[PDB]
Amino acid sequence: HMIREILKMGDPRLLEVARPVDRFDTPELHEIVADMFETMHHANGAGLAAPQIGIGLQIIIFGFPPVPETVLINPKLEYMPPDMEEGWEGCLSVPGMRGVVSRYAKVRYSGFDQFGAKIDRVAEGFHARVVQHEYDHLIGKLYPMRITDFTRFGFTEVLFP
Ligand SMILES: CCCCC[C@H](CC(=O)NO)C(=O)N[C@H](C(=O)N1CCC[C@H]1CO)C(C)C
Ligand SMILES: [Fe+2]
Repeated sequence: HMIREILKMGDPRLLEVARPVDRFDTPELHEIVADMFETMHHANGAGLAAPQIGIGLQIIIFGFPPVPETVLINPKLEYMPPDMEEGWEGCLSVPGMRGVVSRYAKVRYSGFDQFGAKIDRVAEGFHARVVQHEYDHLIGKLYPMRITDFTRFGFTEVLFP
């Protein structure tokens, strides 16, 4: 549909807590989802959250072990301790950088698609990492807030030439 501007870290809209979607299968919600996919694809992103395009709603999309192409609305996550994994992340809202972030190796997630149909899955590894990363956007968190080792945070061009 249309490519929307991705907000950058420092924008206070990225720090807010997103509100739930109350009505499903509306033209307005279908446009949002279409806008998010075009904006995501345009950036070669593996996920996107509505607050990143300035829409303060609990909507995430992802899909790039194939990660299934998914619209997840009003997500509920369950973290599965104690197995954590470190890995490199970047964010379309933190352009130019990468940092190592510890994530749960496995999570459960549920919610609804844009039609209101239920979604309910257990995810592992990169799939689970993407879901955690996008969920964080809905609660005001960007991945530098999760970093504990800032010697492993820097510019992509320097870390991975
Ligand atoms: C990895 C967990 C985060 C996934 C989502 C982000 C996109 C984003 O900002 N979503 O909110 C992404 O695709 N990031 C990519 C990313 O971090 N990648 C791409 C695959 C490997 C990894 C970098 O090591 C690039 C495009 C910056
Ligand atoms: Fe992000």
